[PDB]
Amino acid sequence: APEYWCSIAYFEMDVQVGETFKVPSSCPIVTVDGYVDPSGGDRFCLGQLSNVHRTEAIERARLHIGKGVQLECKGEGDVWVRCLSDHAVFVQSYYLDREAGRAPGDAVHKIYPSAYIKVFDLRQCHRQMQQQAATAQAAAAAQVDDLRRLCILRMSFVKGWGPDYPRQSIKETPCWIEIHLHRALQLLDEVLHTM
Amino acid sequence: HMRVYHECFGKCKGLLVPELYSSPSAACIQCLDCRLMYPPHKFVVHSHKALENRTCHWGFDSANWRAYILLSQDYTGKEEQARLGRCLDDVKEKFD
Ligand SMILES: [Zn+2]
Repeated sequence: APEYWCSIAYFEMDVQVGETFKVPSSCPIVTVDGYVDPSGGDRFCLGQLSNVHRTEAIERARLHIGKGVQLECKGEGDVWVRCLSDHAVFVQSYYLDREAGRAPGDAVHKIYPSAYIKVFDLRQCHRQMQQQAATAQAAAAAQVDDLRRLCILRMSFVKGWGPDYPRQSIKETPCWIEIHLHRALQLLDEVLHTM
Repeated sequence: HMRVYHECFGKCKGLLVPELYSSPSAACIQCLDCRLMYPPHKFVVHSHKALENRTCHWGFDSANWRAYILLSQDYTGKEEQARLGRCLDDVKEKFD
């Protein structure tokens, strides 16, 4: 159904660099790195992107996102991350938040070099999405964007962010990307129509 | 010889001394803080007080240390950054 299984938007600090890269379903795996190829079929290259606001300090971090990450869609819409960089990648996913054992959105996950972790489960998302939906339905009195956080992945490239680091939010990191899984987004647009 | 570092459960710096790495278990990296010798796979679980315990670590394999230990940032470009880099690759390629 989804012409593209996800669309990626790159950011350096709080400025979006480049156009949102849309990944086609014909491409399960996509690579996000810092090198040549100024085009991109299954390669979103950050090494040739302009940014007037870029600072020397940001350029330094861009040099370390070597081979970057590899985003892989399995089955209907489950996601996996492969760290091809020499430096860990920091991810933000409700999936890991749980699997880890912590509360909803209350953990930053450090994915190590060469690691290959699953960071998003479609079903768990669809279920959890219906839950909180009906939960809000139950707000009776007398006399929606909270749901798409579950269908989204945010990951930083060389700088972590959180209680253990000098950065409070991902928007303070030198280079990160926001990922909207389209299939999960459909279910969202379904859990509401169907609600 | 080799100025080395890693960013695992904190970070650490050290000295890789090629001539000492003559067996998988040979402590050939010396912490630049405690000055002790560490086998490549133990050096990777040695950060000094740098802690980092409110972040979930996924996929940390100590055996995957060849992806963890990197050449110091001490960029003196020219052909020393490349020469020492090539010698670091040799260390990695040896007992696998
Ligand atoms: Zn030490």
